[PDB]
Amino acid sequence: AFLPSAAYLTHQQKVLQLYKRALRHLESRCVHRDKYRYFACLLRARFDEHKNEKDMVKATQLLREAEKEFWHGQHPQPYIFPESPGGTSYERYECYKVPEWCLDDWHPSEKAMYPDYFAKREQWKKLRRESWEREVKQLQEETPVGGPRTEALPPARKQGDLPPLWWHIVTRPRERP
Amino acid sequence: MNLFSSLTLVTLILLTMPIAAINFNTHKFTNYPLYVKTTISCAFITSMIPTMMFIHTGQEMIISNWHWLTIQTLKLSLSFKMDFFSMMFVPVALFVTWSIMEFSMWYMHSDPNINQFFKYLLLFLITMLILVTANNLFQLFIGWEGVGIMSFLLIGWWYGRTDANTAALQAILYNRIGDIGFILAMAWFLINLNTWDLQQIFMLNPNDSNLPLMGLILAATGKSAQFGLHPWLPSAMEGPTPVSALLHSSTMVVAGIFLLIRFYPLTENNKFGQSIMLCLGAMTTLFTAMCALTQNDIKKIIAFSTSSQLGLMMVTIGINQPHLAFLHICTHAFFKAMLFMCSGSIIHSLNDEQDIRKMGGLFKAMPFTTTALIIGSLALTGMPFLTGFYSKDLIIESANTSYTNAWALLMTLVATSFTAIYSTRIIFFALLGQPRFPTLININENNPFLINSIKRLLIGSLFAGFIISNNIPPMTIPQMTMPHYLKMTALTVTILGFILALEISNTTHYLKFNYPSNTFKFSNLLGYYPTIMHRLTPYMNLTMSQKSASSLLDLIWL
Amino acid sequence: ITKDMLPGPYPKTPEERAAAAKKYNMRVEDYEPYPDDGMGYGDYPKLPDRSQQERDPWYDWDHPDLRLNWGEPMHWDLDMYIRNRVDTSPTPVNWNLMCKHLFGFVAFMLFMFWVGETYPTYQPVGPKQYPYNNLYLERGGDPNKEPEPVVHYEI
Amino acid sequence: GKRLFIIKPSGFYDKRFLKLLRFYILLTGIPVVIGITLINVFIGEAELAEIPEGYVPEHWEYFKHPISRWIARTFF
Amino acid sequence: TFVAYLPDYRMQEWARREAERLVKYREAHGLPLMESNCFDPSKIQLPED
Amino acid sequence: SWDKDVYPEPPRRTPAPSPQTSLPNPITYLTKAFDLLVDRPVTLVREFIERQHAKNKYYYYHREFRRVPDITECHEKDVLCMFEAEMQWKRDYKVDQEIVNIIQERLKACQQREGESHRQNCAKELQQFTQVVKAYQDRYHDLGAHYSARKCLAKQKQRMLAERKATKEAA
Amino acid sequence: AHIEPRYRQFPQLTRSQVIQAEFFSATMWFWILWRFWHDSDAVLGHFPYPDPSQWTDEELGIPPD
Amino acid sequence: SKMELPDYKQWKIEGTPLETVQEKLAARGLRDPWGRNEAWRYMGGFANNVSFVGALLKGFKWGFAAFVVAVGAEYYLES
Amino acid sequence: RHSIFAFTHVLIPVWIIHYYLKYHVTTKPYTIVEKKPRIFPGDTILETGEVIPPMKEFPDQH
Amino acid sequence: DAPPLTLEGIKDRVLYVLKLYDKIDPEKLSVNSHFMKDLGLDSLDQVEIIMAMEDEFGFEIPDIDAEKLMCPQEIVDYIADKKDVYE
Amino acid sequence: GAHLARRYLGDASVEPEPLRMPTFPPDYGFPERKEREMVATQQEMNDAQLVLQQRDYCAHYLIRFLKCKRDSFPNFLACKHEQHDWDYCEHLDYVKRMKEFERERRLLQRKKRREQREADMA
Amino acid sequence: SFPKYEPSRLASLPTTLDPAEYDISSETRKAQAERLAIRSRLKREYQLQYNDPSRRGVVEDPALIRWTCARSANVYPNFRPNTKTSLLGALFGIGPLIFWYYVFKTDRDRKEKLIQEGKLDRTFNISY
Ligand SMILES: CCCCCCCCCCCCCCCCCC(=O)OC[C@H](COP(=O)([O-])OCC(O)COP(=O)([O-])OC[C@@H](COC(=O)CCCCCCCCCCCCCCCCC)OC(=O)CCCCCCCCCCCCCCCCC)OC(=O)CCCCCCCCCCCCCCCCC
Ligand SMILES: CCCCCCCCCCCCCCCCCC(=O)OC[C@H](COP(=O)([O-])OCC[N+](C)(C)C)OC(=O)CCCCCCCCCCCCCCCCC
Ligand SMILES: CCCCCCCCCCCCCCCCCC(=O)OC[C@H](COP(=O)(O)OCCN)OC(=O)CCCCCCCCCCCCCCCCC
Ligand SMILES: *C(=O)CCCCCCCCCCCCC
Repeated sequence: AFLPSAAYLTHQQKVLQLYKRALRHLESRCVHRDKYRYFACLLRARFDEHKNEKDMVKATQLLREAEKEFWHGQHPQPYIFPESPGGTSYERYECYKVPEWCLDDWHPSEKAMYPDYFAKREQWKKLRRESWEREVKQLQEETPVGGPRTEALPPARKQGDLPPLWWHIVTRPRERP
Repeated sequence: MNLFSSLTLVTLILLTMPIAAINFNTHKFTNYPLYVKTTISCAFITSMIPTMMFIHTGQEMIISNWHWLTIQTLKLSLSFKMDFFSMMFVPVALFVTWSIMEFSMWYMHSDPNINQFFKYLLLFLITMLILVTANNLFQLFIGWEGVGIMSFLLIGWWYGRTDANTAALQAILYNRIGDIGFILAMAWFLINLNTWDLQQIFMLNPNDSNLPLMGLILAATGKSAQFGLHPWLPSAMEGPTPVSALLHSSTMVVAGIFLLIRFYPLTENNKFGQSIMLCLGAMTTLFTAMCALTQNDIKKIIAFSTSSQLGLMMVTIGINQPHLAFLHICTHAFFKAMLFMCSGSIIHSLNDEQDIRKMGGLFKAMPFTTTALIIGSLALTGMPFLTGFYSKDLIIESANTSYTNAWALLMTLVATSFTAIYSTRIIFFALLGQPRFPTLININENNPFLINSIKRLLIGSLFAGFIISNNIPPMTIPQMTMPHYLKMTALTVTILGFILALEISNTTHYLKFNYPSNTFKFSNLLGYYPTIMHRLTPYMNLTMSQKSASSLLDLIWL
Repeated sequence: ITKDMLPGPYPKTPEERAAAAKKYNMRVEDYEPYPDDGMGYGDYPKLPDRSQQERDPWYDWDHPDLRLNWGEPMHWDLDMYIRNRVDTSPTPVNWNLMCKHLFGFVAFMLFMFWVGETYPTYQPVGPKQYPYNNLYLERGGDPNKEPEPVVHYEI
Repeated sequence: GKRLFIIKPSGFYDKRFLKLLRFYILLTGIPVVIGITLINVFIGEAELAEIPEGYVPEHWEYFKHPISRWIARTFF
Repeated sequence: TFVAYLPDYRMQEWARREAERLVKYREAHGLPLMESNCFDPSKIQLPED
Repeated sequence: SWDKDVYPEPPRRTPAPSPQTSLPNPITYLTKAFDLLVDRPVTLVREFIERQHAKNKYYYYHREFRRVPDITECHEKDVLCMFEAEMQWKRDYKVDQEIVNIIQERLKACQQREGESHRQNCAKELQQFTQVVKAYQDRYHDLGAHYSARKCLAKQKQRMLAERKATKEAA
Repeated sequence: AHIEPRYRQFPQLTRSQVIQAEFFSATMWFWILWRFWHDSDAVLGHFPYPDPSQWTDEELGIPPD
Repeated sequence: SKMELPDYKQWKIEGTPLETVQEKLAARGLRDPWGRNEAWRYMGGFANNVSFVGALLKGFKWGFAAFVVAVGAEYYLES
Repeated sequence: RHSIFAFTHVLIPVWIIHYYLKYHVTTKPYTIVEKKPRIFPGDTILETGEVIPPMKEFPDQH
Repeated sequence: DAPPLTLEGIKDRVLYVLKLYDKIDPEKLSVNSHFMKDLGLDSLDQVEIIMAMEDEFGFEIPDIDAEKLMCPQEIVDYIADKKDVYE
Repeated sequence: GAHLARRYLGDASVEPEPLRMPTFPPDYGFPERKEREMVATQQEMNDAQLVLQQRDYCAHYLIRFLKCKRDSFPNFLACKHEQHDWDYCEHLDYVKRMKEFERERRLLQRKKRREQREADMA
Repeated sequence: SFPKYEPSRLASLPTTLDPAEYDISSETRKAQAERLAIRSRLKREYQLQYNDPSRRGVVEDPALIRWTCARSANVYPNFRPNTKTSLLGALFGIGPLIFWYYVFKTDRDRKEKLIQEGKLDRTFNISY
């Protein structure tokens, strides 16, 4: 459907995701824990009844009317985790997630308030800038003709090098600033 | 005399002094939230003296102290009306706000913008006491738009979150649709009565006052979340908990009800306005209480609770009983602020968990929170001789015994039962039973800020109805003669609601899985009203705002 | 930016369609324009009108709030289908079924308030009786004229 | 212990602007307020009086406050 | 400071105080507070018919 | 103060303090505390300021406009005289506006001061307000934003034609 | 010393919060029973509601003709 | 810095509603694998929670006691 | 310096507002208009010295 | 409020959940025990284990990551990534 | 509440309509019926600033109660009997309204049985 | 059997209940792989400029520039006046103007006729 690595969903992935969404919407339907745990083993039995189905077209049809079953029996407001998308605390602290380059725009009177921090940030940036051209020339010889096929990136191969396209993943803001 | 007006103005100037303090800052503060809480405590103490010397003699006055403008026949002066409504609302609002800020010094302690939060909350308090003390329509429009904009700024407090900005713009939209009717009322009074002052409106006493009262009913619809312009009050739970506690339960959302209580000599001589208020209030108190039966977010459930109580306030205005409605405002503030504070104490204890389906077992884990939540729910439902008994039951004791729309009365009683249903639903899923929250227990409430802040509103929710209703003078005649099946109406309907919802709650322990009914899908998706109109009315605007407005006409043809 | 990445007129030949689909950075099979009725869309791709709320939230986005990538040809009404605005997401209840339930509920409540206004409930009492000629001087009667006598009697 | 650094933008230039704003407002705000206070206390508010017989007042003598009399005399 | 101490910008205050004269002149002499005609109806010649 | 005829205040009737219960009210103690802590220092500072007012006594005057000829006895298109007539008419327009504002202040203060008996006890102020609003409407309504003495004279002449025709059709 | 977070078990309670919660629950039921013992008419009824049919035709003035 | 976790050998689902759940699952040939994970919700200090009529009547015993004390105090004071 | 809050935030503003209302607001007409106090049968008027007579004797009901 | 997570704490809690699971014996369970190959579980059982992690720590793991977590060490490393432990 | 069913489900010909009644004379059936005495003077309730809804035939109890409420400050529980007197006399006024309603219903029954007797006889 | 979900303009069909999502054919593999390839290439072309330290500024997005140029510039030079454009520019162009024209003219003629017949309550109407 829409994924970074694969261009599709395998049938095994579709079965597992439908099982998970069915259990989550079921737990939304079935608030109490022993009651949900009873119906959860019942639903696990219903999913393991046709676990050993060899015919992929028949399993496709069974998965399709299982999606119809799940859509007919879904909860209108299922339990979303608070920091899950659709939750009450979701993306709440994104107004506190200042990007790191703004530290470069500080005045030197407040840069001198934290001397060890910026004295270490200088060699962090030094590390980034002497890693950049090596990881660019790493990516230019491994990428096939026509660009990269999948969005996944190779790791650091040599010893001493850093993995390519790493600075915004490493220096990302904390989830609770 | 010289004491009353002086301390009246001292209260408002004292509320404005920390705004000058936070604007004239150079240092980092020696606990500016404690400074604002101390200031609002002392402003409460200051406003107590004019209230006591009003209860002594009935002393009302007007302070038209500063001449501001004269548009040829309209002398707009800075004019403060100290009547019964201001003398009962200002100490209640300052007391509730003082408890909300001692709550917020615990709840909002992790926020690095805590000084901006207390600044915005004080700005809201200033605009609200501008609203409830204004003597002309213009200063009331100042306070009206002020509480609308501080509602925007306190819904969108976590401004990075898309849903908070969406709910804040939604609330601004519905409030400005109410402002259409408020400006309609100002336009009618300026053209036909040559005034925005309340005194000349009341002294001229017009007879063809259907159109300004329709404007005021549309204003109260936009402001008090009546039906048609309601869903922003459930959407506005995306802001922080003391925001929803102070503003959107007890203080801001009563301002449309306060606008209609303020204009009672026009409504008491217009039966059509009374009938429209009765029908709209009964529709809202049915619909929001029905939507509250099948929700799982606790802030949503208590917001539907406060909107159903606002619909009941609109009902008891619509039976020409405005002073009972205002007694219900002053009563409702205590236990509804306390219910939001206890719900948010559960939320902060359970690590930002708001969904009631992952709560439970909190009767002995959070004992003080459980005690105060039960007391707030019982004051909401109409337990005998709590604070919510001293107004709401009397509302039913005047809703039965009056020349009333019969279906509005029957929907009022269905709402009275539904209040008991969602109250014991909150107590069932959140306090009773066995735990459903995750495994790392960080449950704690032993801060004197939280405990004292819930404690003072607990003293309010126990004693304040008795104290106020024995300190207010009669302004109507209380209808006290009725048959015994009619006197025992509200209590029996409330207990029937408790019994029906206890049977509903004990059908959930059974090991059965039923398919969802159409009533459950209707009430859970909010009467289908925020699902359709929030999609359709923007769509039909914005395509029309692009295809024909921008592209076709104003880039090609014209 | 330069000209050969800017929009142009409606694609008529298939090679102009291929040049545009290379320009708009998408497949030629997915690339469909708005129909050339003269409404001025030009060669912009007719995206299938999906709101950005519908997208994968857990996907690593370039624009996380927009749920949008770099170089992706945006929707024409992308300002309209942001998550602060118009949504097209699937709902648990059908669209027409929602419209029918809402219209039936609202119109039936309006009709029941009209029925209750047609038939009002009251108390088995007479009218409220006030002294002094139905309080004539209190209700704004002039002191020179004298009204009819409004006299109430014991019972 | 384990104190964490909070990345934030530079609050130096905004606070510098607000300090300079308050300073350059108060620089002539405080002398003007002290001078208006000294005029209202010592020079004081004039008194309404009937126009005498034969005395034609100046145009600035028709106004109450001394700063209004100064403006109506000097500039207007 | 200049705008706050403008010498009766467009003679509003005078016009109140003048009104406080004229009402006092015509409350005491029994006159109506304002005539329905701005000018004297004796010095006006209407078109005859 | 002001003039008690143009701003009338009926004689105040306060009741005597009649203490029935033995519990002492807070209001007398707070009144004595306000009289000591607040009224006295403010009054002393005001006496200092008033002594400084007495150390330089100087006066201002109410400007008088002698009546110039009005628009009726000015020639047509003679701007030297009808300018004077227009200035006179505009000063009278603003003064009539402030007369209406004085009657409105009377009506609003009567309504608040009478409280709940405002409909019974403010019939005379409401009657004066109805008369002055009828007069101001007959004199200055519907002129437009480019109002002048000519517009007001033409409205007066149309009203006088209507009153003369109404007098004629009654006989 | 604060309340320690605990895992899969009942959290630590203070004596003070429990005695305050029991104290305000006792305050609620005390005030309810107190005002129910003294008023007893705001819930039940202040005055007798008379039966209209039990009134005689002489005090209401119904001459039988 | 260490939070000392309790034993995983004490969370046994006998005497719980998970006992009933495992019995009704084994009645049709099913077995419950996450029961001991759920076992902490139903034992210990969270076991034996009050009903709704018992949550309402918190403090009613001492409240009725102090009520009878105050009624006796006013009845022995009025004479 | 233990109760400087009640001096800076209350007492000096009560001084300012009392000076404002006593010498600038009430010295102007109809700015502070007050509802006249509620007169009952049996009251004594302080401005006059006149005792209001009581009501009529009650046709008692109980 | 909001206690800090440690790799000792995340490790001990994930192993504490998996030792309360009736298809994993508590004596063969290690920190590198693969679910399909070493403990002999199903992909259905693996989805139930990731959902038990979601029940344990109070957040959600998406499915593109839930389809690949195949040891307790990957679970501890993923929660270390999504919670920023050992500051 | 049964009279609502008598007027809606039954006939409105015999049930007295709420808006305009009495439709019968006050002396019809009453030999020498006396008026309703007002105890508080018009000027006395004028000075007491009572609400126009509250200036009914028993406002003198309300004047005594409000004088007690003013004079008993701050002891706001010291005038329960004056409120009881006012509430009891308002109750009696409501009873008199019920008596007027039952009078009107029984005279409409008299008219109904009169025309039925006339249709049976003549 | 079950109620089939009805798609709408504002209620789209889900990904799970669409049948063409369950295509297994190799041409769908080719289309999905080419979409993944274009998306991966554009992702790489973005985050080589994004993660570059030597760049300090705005990674310009020509799809965004192209979107704004379509929403502003391309409106007139691809216009053709035909039946559809002229009728839709006459419906929403001079329609509601005529509507509010006749509504406000009707109400003002009514109000003027009531004023010159002494009917409209213009008693306290002296501000205008
Ligand atoms: C203060 C400094 C602050 C810092 C400096 C910087 C300030 C900002 C820079 C501004 C620059 C200039 C800008 C242009 C403005 C120019 C001034 C001007 O036009 O003034 C206009 C206006 C007209 O004054 P005027 O024409 O000069 O004189 C009028 C008289 O005819 C003639 O006057 P008068 O003779 O009648 O009065 C003379 C007056 C002097 O005149 C003045 O003060 C006027 C000049 C002040 C202007 C200030 C404007 C600046 C902004 C002020 C507001 C914000 C301040 C900061 C924030 C505060 C908290 C919010 O004398 C006194 O003040 C002395 C009496 C003091 C009483 C208090 C103490 C009494 C007890 C003492 C006990 C101890 C001693 C005992 C022993 C004694 C022994 C002898 O003056 C004012 O408005 C003054 C300000 C105070 C007004 C009342 C405040 C309270 C009102 C409350 C109710 C209404 C609001 C309700 C709100 C509700 C909630 C939302
Ligand atoms: C710490 C701060 C306080 C100051 C400390 C230092 C000074 C000590 C205290 C004494 C102060 C000086 C003496 C008292 C002040 C002067 C009194 C006086 O007569 O002043 C002249 C006048 C009084 O008005 P007036 O009636 O005399 O004249 C009005 C002017 N004409 C006639 C031309 C229209 O001005 C003031 O008093 C100004 C202060 C007003 C206070 C409120 C301001 C609110 C601003 C809101 C803006 C928007 C309004 C919108 C709403 C409008 C209504 C709907
Ligand atoms: C007492 C009398 C009562 C009378 C009742 C009848 C009259 C009133 C009728 C109802 C009018 C209001 C309802 C219709 C508009 C509502 C728009 C709105 O609130 O949109 C909210 C929407 C987001 O909502 P939601 O889906 O909840 O978002 C959270 C998750 N996405 O947000 C968005 O989608 C953002 C959209 C931004 C642009 C909005 C475009 C539409 C503007 C509508 C203006 C309406 C003006 C009405 C004027 C009436 C004059 C008489
Ligand atoms: C006649 O029935 C008079 C009473 C008022 C109208 C009917 C109200 C019916 C509902 C209230 C009583 C409900 C008792 C359970």
